[PDB]
Amino acid sequence: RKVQVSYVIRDEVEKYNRNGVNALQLDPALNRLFTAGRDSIIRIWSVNQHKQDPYIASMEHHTDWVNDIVLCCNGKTLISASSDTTVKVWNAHKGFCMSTLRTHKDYVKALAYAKDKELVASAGLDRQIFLWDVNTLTALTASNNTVTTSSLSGNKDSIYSLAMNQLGTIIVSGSTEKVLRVWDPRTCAKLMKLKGHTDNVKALLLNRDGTQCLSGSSDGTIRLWSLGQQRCIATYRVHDEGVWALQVNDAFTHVYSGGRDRKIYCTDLRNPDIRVLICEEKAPVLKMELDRSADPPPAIWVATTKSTVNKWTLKGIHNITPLCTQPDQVIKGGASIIQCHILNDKRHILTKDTNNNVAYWDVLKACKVEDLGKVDFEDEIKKRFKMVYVPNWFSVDLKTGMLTITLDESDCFAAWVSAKDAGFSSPDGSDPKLNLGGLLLQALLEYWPRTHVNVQKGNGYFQVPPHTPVIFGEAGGRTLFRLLCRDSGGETESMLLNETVPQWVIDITVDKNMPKFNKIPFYLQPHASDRLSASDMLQVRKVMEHVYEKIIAVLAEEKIELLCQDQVLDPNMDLRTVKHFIWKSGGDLTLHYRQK
Amino acid sequence: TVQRLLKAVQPLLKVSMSMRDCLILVLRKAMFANQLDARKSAVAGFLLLLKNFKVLGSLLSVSQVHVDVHSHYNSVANETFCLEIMDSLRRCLSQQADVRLMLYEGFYDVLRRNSQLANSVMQTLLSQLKQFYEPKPDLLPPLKLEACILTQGDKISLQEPLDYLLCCIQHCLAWYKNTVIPAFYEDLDDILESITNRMIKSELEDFELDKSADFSQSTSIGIKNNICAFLVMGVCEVLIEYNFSISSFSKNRFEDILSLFMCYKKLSDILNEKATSDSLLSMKFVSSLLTALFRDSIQSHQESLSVLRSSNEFMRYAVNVALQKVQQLKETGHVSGPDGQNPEKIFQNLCDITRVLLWRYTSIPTSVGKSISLLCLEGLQKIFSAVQQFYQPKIQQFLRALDVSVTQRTAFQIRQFQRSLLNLLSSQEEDFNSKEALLLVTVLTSLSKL
Repeated sequence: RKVQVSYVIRDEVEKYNRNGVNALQLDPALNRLFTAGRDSIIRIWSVNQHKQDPYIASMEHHTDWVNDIVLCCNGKTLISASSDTTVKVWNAHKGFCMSTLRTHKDYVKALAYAKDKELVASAGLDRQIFLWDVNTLTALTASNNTVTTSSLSGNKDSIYSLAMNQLGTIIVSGSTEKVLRVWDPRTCAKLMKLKGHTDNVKALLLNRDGTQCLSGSSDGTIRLWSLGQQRCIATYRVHDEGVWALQVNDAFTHVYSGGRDRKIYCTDLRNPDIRVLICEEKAPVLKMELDRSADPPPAIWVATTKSTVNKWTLKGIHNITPLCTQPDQVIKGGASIIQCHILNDKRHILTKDTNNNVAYWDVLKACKVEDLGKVDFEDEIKKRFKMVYVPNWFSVDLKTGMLTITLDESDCFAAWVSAKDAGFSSPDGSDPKLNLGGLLLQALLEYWPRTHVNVQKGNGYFQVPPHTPVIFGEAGGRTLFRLLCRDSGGETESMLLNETVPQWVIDITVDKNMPKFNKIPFYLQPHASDRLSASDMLQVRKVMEHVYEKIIAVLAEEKIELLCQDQVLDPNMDLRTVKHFIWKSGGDLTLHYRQK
Repeated sequence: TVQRLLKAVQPLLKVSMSMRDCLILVLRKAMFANQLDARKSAVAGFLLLLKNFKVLGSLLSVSQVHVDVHSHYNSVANETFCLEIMDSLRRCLSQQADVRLMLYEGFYDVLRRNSQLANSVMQTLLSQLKQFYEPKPDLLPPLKLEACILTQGDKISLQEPLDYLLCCIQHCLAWYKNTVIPAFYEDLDDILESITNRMIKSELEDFELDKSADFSQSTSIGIKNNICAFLVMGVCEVLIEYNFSISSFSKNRFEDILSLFMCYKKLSDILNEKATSDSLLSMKFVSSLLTALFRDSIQSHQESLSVLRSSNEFMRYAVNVALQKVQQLKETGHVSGPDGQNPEKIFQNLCDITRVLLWRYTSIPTSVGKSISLLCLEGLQKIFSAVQQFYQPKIQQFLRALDVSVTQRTAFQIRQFQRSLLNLLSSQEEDFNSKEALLLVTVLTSLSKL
């Protein structure tokens, strides 16, 4: 395929989540809470009510939404599943990625864990379910890199949820087929299929010996299943909208439910009418993880689409109104950037975030310029207007909640501008022509030794911040290699770059080759009072002097006025912008010339 | 063809990681294959793969999938990888003579380009050489004559090219001592010195080759006795090259080298008339011998260098070796010895060879087998054509290096040859030396092409 380069404009440390949180895991031996951020970063928090700043560290390697996490091997290892189609294995104590599994071919949606076999399995939207012995994965090294798989078949559609029991003898999958499909993980033989539910199932739980199952569904019902009888023995319709998250106590007798309608209930399975409104959250509840230090659980952690994470206290079960009104602890979140406008100079960007704060950024220097506060966004757009046209040369996406800039071979080199119109002075008194994408490419790879020529480091006009992440991926999906700008001098990074950097980047960054120019054909005719062509950056003045000569500086400008579509042209305006902003007809641009 | 193909494809090998590991796996499988002539190509692959890359190597059933492990590379692991892949070559030194040849030729570049393996390559060479060199107070043929020859099926061939081995350890020790210092390398040069000081004292009957015993090209003992002369010939050449540079400038080393050349020349006279090979002098040493022998006139050297200058045959030998190197360059773009495949080093050395041969011919045509001056002029004739054929973009630099545009320089050179041609044509015939005039006309053609 075709390889794109991208990078994220951001600060070196994002202590707080910049987006919602998809999943949670609680380590009881160290009092550490893991959050799987939709902003692609996993963060570790301390739940000691002592410390005022619970943040400990970020583990950044993922490129997209982190959909599930499972703490394995008595808390040493966490495994995560992401929408970039990979599963990664991390050392949870030191916070670095050890291995990346790439056998999946689409978004990985759900992870499962069987403590008694120390077995995990992964499943996603690609309809595959792979089973992995965690100790085989941890035994992996750079020489012994071979891993072998075992997978289950039968699944006809995209998987959205998945649960295993503690003994690791039953595995159940949930999908848009609405039926939950069950296998024996020990033999991979397909077992019975229990049909009855009528919608997607995003939440699944099994009792310890895989004899009962709870399913939570977007149809709003909770259903309890006996696997020994293969039938539903109770159905609970306690929500108004889809149920997205389920938890259960150790005794398997009270179910905690939450979902799109923001309300969280505790319902007794033996006697439904005894039910407790636990709280109403501020945003749809996505996942919950009980602290299980003591039998009647003391608290429940709640993840939503918002960046804040609330701990709610549980006074007890014995006793319309919510039991609790304010969270007991609060881990603060940050704002997401939700709206973006590229200005006409094709160099600066205006943003709006979820807090209605407005900021101004410098794409070329990869940094923020000024906070503009809560001014009106569209009035700020209209106030910062300049009549200039520059061809599109990048694209922006907000999927991670940060500004991500993408460069593609098709248009990366399309934008030549003059040094004078840029913020780059003319220390020798003249301003030659710079290609923006080529300068950016040279700045991103400034620390790559192969671009250094016999000493120059970079391009001589600007640096990017050293911590900017630079990502090389294939268009449509598979990330190939990700590093930080400052790390390029390493021997491992340089080897992988040499193996991964596409020839179309090498052309600019290594050989120092100029990209192709672009010319504009145009007409000149006496309707103001011959078919020519020139550079798209040529100033009207140059055409005026041309005309002055062919029909014989200061005098030329004084005497000849140039016109287009009967509008008087600004002599400093270039042909490109005129064509974009004034030519409203079809076929080639037509200019009329006159003598005054 | 495997050597040429791998040399051609190595630019892709330089910038890749999957390809190098695939080639490493293929070569490793080829080494363990019991089919012979496969190892003959496996070692040829390994020398190229190892003498150009400082770090190499990485960082199946259907039911298995490769995964990426993000371990940053361990330098000690890679050094152990290199040490093992070189130990394999160390125990590959029990094969036929061609594998030994290419191994001896590649070890110098392996030492030069990967400095970490310095203290193991020399423990290979020094531990191999002692199979033949016989250390004692006095046993007159200090190198074992017959230990490198084999007798099976009455098809006598040599297995250990002792001359090439000694040349390789000579260059390795020179590079070790001269450059990369900032007691094995203290013992090795003492071994070399005890080879010289008991090889110049050989009666040449203690090699049992005193008189023209058999020397035939058809019989049984004859072919072996012929082959057992090129070994001592190459050993004498390489020992000349070393004993030039063991000490800077003293008369004792020069008595040594002159007497050893006499023992070379006696053998060459005996062997030549009855019925050859190339010489073993390194190209840079040939230049540094010619320049230091003709041009330089510092008074400190003169006492010692008068001994080496008084041997008329030595002059002819030196210029003949330089001419041989020029001829080898003319046929193919590589000279024999080290830096043979590096073109810029050959060009830089050839510049100095031209600069000194031009002086020798032009400065002293007093009264002019063949004389030295004719040999010099023939060298000029070969070397101008070599320059025009191969070093085409560097003609301007070549003419800048002799002692304005190219045409004035070339006009000056043509005038220089022109006056001598007139001088030797002005004589009445009486058997005028037409060879010099004929090849002068050839030089004028090859120069007026410019």
